[PDB]
Amino acid sequence: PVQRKLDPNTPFLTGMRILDVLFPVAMGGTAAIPGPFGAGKSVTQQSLAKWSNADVVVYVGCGERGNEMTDVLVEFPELTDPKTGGPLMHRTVLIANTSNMPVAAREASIYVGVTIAEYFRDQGFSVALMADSTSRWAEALREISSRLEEMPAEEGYPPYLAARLAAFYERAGKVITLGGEEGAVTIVGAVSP
Amino acid sequence: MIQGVIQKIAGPAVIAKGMLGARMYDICKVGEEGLVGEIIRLDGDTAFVQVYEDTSGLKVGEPVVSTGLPLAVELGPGMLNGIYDGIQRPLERIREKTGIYITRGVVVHALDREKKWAWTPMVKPGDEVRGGMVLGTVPEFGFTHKILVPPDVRGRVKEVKPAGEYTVEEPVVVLEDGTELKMYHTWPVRRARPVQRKLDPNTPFLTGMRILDVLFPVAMGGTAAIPGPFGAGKSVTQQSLAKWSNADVVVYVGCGERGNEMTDVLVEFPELTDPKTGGPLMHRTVLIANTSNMPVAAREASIYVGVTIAEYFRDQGFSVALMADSTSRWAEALREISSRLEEMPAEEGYPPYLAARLAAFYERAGKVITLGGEEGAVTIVGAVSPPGGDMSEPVTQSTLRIVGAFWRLDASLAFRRHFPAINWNGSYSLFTSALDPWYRENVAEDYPELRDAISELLQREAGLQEIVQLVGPDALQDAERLVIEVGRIIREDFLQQNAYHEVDAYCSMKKAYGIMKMILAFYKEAEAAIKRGVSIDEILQLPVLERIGRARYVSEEEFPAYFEEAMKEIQGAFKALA
Amino acid sequence: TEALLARYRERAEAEAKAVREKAMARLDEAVALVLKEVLP
Amino acid sequence: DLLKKEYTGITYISGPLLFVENAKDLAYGAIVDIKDGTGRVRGGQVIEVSEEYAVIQVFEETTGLDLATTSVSLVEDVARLGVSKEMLGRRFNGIGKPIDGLPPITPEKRLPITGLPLNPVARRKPEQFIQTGISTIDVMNTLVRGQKLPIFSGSGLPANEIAAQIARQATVRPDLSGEGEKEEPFAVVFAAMGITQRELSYFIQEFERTGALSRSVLFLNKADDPTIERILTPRMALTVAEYLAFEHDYHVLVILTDMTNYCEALREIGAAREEIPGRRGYPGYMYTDLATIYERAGVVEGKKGSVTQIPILSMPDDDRTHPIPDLTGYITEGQIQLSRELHRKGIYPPIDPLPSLSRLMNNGVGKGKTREDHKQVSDQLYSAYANGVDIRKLVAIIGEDALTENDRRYLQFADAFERFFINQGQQNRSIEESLQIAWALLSMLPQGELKRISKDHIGKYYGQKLEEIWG
Amino acid sequence: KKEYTGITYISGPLLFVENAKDLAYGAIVDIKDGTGRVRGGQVIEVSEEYAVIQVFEETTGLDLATTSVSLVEDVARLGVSKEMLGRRFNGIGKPIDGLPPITPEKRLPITGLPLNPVARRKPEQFIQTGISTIDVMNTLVRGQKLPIFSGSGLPANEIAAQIARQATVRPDLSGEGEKEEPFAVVFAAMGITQRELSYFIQEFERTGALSRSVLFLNKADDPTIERILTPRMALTVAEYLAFEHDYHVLVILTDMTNYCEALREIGAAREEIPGRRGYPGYMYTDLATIYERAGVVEGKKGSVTQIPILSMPDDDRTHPIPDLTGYITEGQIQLSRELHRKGIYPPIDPLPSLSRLMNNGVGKGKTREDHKQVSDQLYSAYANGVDIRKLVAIIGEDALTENDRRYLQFADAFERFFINQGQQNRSIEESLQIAWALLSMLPQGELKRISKDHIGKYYGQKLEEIWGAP
Amino acid sequence: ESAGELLVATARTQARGEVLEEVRRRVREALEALPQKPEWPEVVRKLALEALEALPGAKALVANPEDLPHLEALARERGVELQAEPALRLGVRAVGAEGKTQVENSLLARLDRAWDALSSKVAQALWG
Amino acid sequence: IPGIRAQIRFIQQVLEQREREDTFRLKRIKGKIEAREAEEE
Ligand SMILES: Nc1ncnc2c1ncn2[C@@H]1O[C@H](COP(=O)(O)OP(=O)(O)OP(=O)(O)O)[C@@H](O)[C@H]1O
Ligand SMILES: Nc1ncnc2c1ncn2[C@@H]1O[C@H](COP(=O)(O)OP(=O)(O)O)[C@@H](O)[C@H]1O
Ligand SMILES: [Mg+2]
Repeated sequence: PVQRKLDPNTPFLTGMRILDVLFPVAMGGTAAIPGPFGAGKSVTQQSLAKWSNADVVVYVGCGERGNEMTDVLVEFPELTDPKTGGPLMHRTVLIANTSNMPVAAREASIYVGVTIAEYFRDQGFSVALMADSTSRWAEALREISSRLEEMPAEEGYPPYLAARLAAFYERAGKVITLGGEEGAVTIVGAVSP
Repeated sequence: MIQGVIQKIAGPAVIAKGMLGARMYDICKVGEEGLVGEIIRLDGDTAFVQVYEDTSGLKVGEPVVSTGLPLAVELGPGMLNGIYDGIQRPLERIREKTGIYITRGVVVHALDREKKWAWTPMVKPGDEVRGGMVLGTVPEFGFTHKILVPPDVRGRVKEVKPAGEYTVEEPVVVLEDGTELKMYHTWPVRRARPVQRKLDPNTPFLTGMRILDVLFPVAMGGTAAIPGPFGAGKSVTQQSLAKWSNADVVVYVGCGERGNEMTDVLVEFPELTDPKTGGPLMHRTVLIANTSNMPVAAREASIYVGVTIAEYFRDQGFSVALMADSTSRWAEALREISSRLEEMPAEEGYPPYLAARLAAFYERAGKVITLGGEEGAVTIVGAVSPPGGDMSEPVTQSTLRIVGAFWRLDASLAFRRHFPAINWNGSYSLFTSALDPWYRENVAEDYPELRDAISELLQREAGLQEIVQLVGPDALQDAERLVIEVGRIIREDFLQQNAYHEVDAYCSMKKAYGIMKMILAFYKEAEAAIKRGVSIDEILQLPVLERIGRARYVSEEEFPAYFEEAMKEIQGAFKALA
Repeated sequence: TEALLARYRERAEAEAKAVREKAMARLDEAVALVLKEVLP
Repeated sequence: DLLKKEYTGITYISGPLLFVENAKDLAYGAIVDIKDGTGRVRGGQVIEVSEEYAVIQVFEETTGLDLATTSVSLVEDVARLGVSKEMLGRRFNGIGKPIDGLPPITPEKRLPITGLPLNPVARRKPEQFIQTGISTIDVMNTLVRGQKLPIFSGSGLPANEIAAQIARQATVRPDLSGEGEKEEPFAVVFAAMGITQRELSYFIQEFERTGALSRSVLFLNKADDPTIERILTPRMALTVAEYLAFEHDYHVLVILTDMTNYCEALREIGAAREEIPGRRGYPGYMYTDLATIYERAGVVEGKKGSVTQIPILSMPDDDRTHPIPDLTGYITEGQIQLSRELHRKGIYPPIDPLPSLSRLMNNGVGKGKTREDHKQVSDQLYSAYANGVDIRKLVAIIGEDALTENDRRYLQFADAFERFFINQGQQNRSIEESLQIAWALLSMLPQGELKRISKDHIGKYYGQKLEEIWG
Repeated sequence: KKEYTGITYISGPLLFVENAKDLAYGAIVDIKDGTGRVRGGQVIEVSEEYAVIQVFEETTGLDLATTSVSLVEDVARLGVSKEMLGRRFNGIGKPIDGLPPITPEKRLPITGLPLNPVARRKPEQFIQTGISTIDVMNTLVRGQKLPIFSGSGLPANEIAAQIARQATVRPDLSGEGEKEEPFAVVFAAMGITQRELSYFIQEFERTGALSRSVLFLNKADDPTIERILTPRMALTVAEYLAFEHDYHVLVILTDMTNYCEALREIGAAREEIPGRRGYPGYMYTDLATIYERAGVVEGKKGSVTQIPILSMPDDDRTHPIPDLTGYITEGQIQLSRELHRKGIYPPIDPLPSLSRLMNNGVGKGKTREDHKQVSDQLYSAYANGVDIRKLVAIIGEDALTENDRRYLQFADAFERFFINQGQQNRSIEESLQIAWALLSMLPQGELKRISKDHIGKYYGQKLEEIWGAP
Repeated sequence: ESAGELLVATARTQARGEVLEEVRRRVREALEALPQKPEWPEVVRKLALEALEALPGAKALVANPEDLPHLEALARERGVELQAEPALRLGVRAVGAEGKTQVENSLLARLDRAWDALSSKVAQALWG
Repeated sequence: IPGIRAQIRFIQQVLEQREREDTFRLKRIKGKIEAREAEEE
């Protein structure tokens, strides 16, 4: 719960000129990014982590390959936080899931991440949440629906896919916490068709 | 025996109660008429029986008796030059006992019990014998039918009959243990007959068709599948293989197809001649017939009966060819019985075990060392009938994963009456590399190179057709036009073959080699000519093109002289211009 | 060359004899061990 | 045999089905009579019998039935029809009862309507060439006596006219083949399933005009009649046809108006029984059920009669891959396929020869049967027409002016073929006239293009022009 | 020991047995009939009233009066050892080469525990397969999952055998390295025919490659449950060797299409509603549990590498099997029907192929410092060559510029020499030499993606360096 | 070059297999002499106790005619019926109460069940 | 190009519709089997 949700009046400054100028995102807004190979998506995401004005960063990897998860788990313990010069890892939380991990974990990973982000927001900070490959999460949702013998819609997806996506994405926003302070959660979701 | 009563009747399915102690896949007699059935499910005190005959008129409460044995065939002398139904009943004797129609409950023997055979023993008393050994010889239509020990019998010979004439029921050889060995024995159709060792295939199966024998060869022990929509030409191709192949024995299985085709075979084959022996063609053929309006459940049994007979003849030391007229009918019969069982379907309603059944059926082919120390082979060519010509159908997709050669038929070629109508782009063969030494020794030393050149020309023509569909033939350069025209010449004068012509119906390997040689020589000369500025539009009207086109119809023995004349003309027609 | 094959066959049969000689000593020890272990 | 037993105890009525419980004396496939409170009697057949209950399909509507007063009685253990030689010239409804007001016929025999399979050893080669008077059939898709040659049609296409014309003009040619010159006319057995008043009136008027009603047996099941009766009509018609052919040496021509309605009724029963569907909801045993009908034609050794079948069916969306046309083509011995494109252009009959086929053609043509150039001429026509259609495709892209002379020749050949060979109207062409027209058309192409024809025939027949026939 | 005789139902592949609540779910059992023949089966469902057993093979002779069922093992396990190298097994670990059974050092459940994500390390060393189009352009790195996409008539078995015969590690290029690092090959074949089985046996035995290999061979007429089990047993052996004896193992799974079909049949036999296009809904998870068993572990010297091989059902990359395999693996190698019909072996098409971990396994200290630039230049030049080859059919060669003619000749020579290597075994240095000889056909300065230092060091060598013995 | 290595490996492995099969034959022929030993009644008592403790609520005990005299006391003590069965040898059988389940405690079954477990120890003792 | 793309989307819709119908039928028959087993045994 929160007291009240505020309007998107202030910016989420990512530090990249194209993003901060031509396609800005407000603090408490939502953004999406496709994941073509060789386009340097991971570099942009770690730049968002390093340079944006978010106090805390939450990274969610829901269904990534084993070696990609290895790469992301090895790279972050090496990055340095520009604001202090100490390790960037001292202000991040990592949720990691590979493809061969149980389906329930892969389905609940994004909810766990957004709940932790909401907690840190309720403490009065500004949190950046980055969900990598929500397509894999959708695949897990489809598998769970298949195990329950439900009539599919469109390309085999359960008919309530959009409702779940909205329920995940609508938790972002700048609010007046129950303590009277201000906090925000910004969500960047990678989608890989 | 186990005896029960009918509890429920619905079409070809009967549920019998009081049948505790029966075993799966056992033969049962249903009703007072004694219709043959087979147990496919046991549930407590009941049994589920699929009846191999029509069940109209049966009533609840009639007796059901289990014989305690699975479906089996009698293997021995007397099967050649014969026709059988799905469960091995001679159709001639049914036609004698019954009128022109087929009725229920007719009991006849698969092997004639009255005929006398000239027995010539080969074992002597006091010899140890083993399953698969030869006991004697019986002449049959120019063959030497060899009496075999059943595959799982051991002992030592006590006494043997003297040479003479006996029926198949005579106990010619008696072992020490007192078991009597007759001229025949029975074998369960669902069990593959054992062999000593499988062997690699290194000898071609000569089908008589240029395209199949050259571009997509099949080895002696291999398997091939020929799918296509209705009207494509499966049956004509299979009958051509039956007429012209070099196999010693042919077993033809008409599973669920038209009866007029079986009649055509029965009427024509006595008048034709065996390619190698010179005697009547029908003397080397066995027909198993189960037409469309015959009972559904016998479709599955017909395939097993055919393959078991083929395996037996292989065990005798022959090379056998087995043609299945349609396996999609077997799949449909399985689907119907599964619907009766009220099972969970898979894909287009087929039972989940369809692919396993197909793999088990197709894996019985191969060249083997028989248990008797001989060498034999079975070659399986199976036709497929996809619904609507849709090659994504589960039966076709299952067949792709196990066959060695794939002969795909095209509806567009059949519409324009271009036969055999093989889709070259969609076909393949996996025996091409293994047969190269045989071709080098028996056809020509450079035959593989010519075949590969022809394949490359066809590939280039297929590549250019994509552009031709866009800008038309006239927009191309001259070399591309030459490639297109040579491709058309190959399509019309080499790949095409008339199954009803008196000479074109059969084509030897050397004739095909000669035709390929002539075409390649002409293409080389034309390319050299257009290199030096000769117009392509003038090349197309050269006088030798018609001779190349009509070289198909030359007789087999006139061909070498025609080939010499045509090669000299090929040299002259471009040397004279210079 | 087939001399290498002959040498390999010689060393293989020598190894077979050596391992058989190794077994022969403790054959009875192994038999007693299994006979003890199988019984309750 | 002569006593009447009634089974009360009906526990279920819904759609075309009806369950009766204490009846285990009903044989599988028996025929029953269902009587309600008002005394009306309806027919039915047992499609499943058990110790618990029996399942009965009702041949009429179920209006007015109830579970308190209805009773079921046995008629016969096996469905049979009373056939007689004196039923030529009569009319019956879908279940064999007279509708022409005349007294019921006295049966010589009672034959089961499902029939029996013919022994392939007892069969015979179909060989007699039948001259239909239609060029696209006589020359390219020859019909022989004893064949099953269906017609594939559409919603507005005139398949009924073609069937009536074939029945009117069909004749054998004893003089060509040298057979015993006999002029016995065909006997026509006509079965209609779900036919409308317009089509039925057309057929009746045509038969009256040709005076063939005295040699015809009619089984009429109209479109407002009960649907489930259609499961029986083809069986009764073919039972009568087989009896006449193989016991009185008639040459019978059987016409089945629309197998699509038959498949609709079959699907209704299949869906009511929760059967496992094939493609598009049709039952899995439809192949077997159709084969039990189509396979009843042919000729038998040692007998003079014959049965020939001309089923008519409408491809639902003009889609040749629909299950009904697909299975029919997999069973029968060819097909005559109609073209909507030819119909729109004013061509009659609009038979497209490329998708058509005749499997038994090679038996009934050639030297000593029609003429020694028949088969080669047919093949040459096929190849030339295919090339013409291909060039038609090409000019739609590259324009007509860019064609060569050879392509223009083939294009003109295709146009002339469509406008003179296919389009004949309502006229009866002999086989010689059709062959003459075919040679006239083939003379357009250069003599060296005729690769499929031997040089003797080309020398003998090529050259004569089309204007000498018209113009 | 303990037997159950309360059979109440036999139908299809299933049978029901009463009073069997001591059988654990997923156990393996023996089924014996009146004649004394014993069959195999697996428990797929347990209840207080009865247990359901899916029988291996066939239920031909079974009855409800003489059949009995007894337990074999609660969990399907395999006994592993280092003596397995040089042995052939039937897909459930039963030897098929006539040699005595192995003596296990331990028995492990064939279904594998997941690797802890924090325990993995980054793949950084390559494997030399001896095939130029793979080593140079689609490099295979230790710990990678790189499948092969093939068609109906394409010779994927020959490629698999050649890779198994020629693959090796190259320590001498990695600084000084260690001269001794064990290498082994684990070969798994699912649903193969007799012809392919004989071919594989001959190929593995005629060259001595069997002495470092373990073969799990499952025939097409074998039971489907054995087919489901085979890859898991192969991966169990691979993991054991790699992570307890510091081996470098390479796993080859011969056909995943057969595995998918077997999985579909098994699912349908248990009355499960299928997902997209008739395949099980959980197919992605199953394929992931198979594929994700490869990788390199921090603190360990061993590795596991996988080359799955699968035939595209209708050359359709949209099909669920290739589509789901693409999500989990790092790139693909795709064969070409055109190259095969043109007479080129191995028919690997460089343009659609891709290796997603190539950048980490090449460079300085591994392979050679010019590797990445050379591969990029080869890719671009071949694309240009095929485009111009298409255009010349319309406009003719005389209408082309000099560069276009040179590109066309380069593409032809590339296809004839770089790809069509036959049964030749090429080291990385030989492949790079051939690549530079081909690049020298192009004029210097058109080599945009190669630095000037490498061009000065290597450019200008003539094709007769390899043409002397191509 | 590799054919010789394969020959050596095959010879060594087949020699080891021969040694283990000889050990198995020896233990098989050793086990079958126990009924002659005076310790046999204690062995059959232990086997019957193991079988009945392995089959809770067991109905009856089934044994060989020549071995049931050593098991008369236990059946009455345990409150179950004992039967005679010549086919069962050097072991005991207990039939469950329902009649569907049963257990076996023959020594040969135990030997073939534990041979795979003891093979490693056999190899270690012989050549380790 | 737009025409062929429209045809492709149309055919995809037809195939997906047929697949959905088949799933519905399988669901119904499984429900009937389960009901029969759990109610009448
Ligand atoms: N913002 C950037 N600044 C500098 N170099 C960049 C930047 N983005 C990308 N690059 C370069 O381009 C390469 C992109 O390819 P690479 O595969 O390495 O990317 P990635 O970030 O791992 O992402 P992806 O997994 O989508 O390929 C980077 O390795 C780097 O060399
Ligand atoms: N190779 C051929 N040569 C000549 N005619 C053929 C050939 N193949 C098919 N035909 C004609 O096409 C018709 C097609 O039927 P059929 O050959 O049995 O194919 P399918 O079994 O697919 O129907 C046959 O009657 C046949 O006369
Ligand atoms: Mg056919």
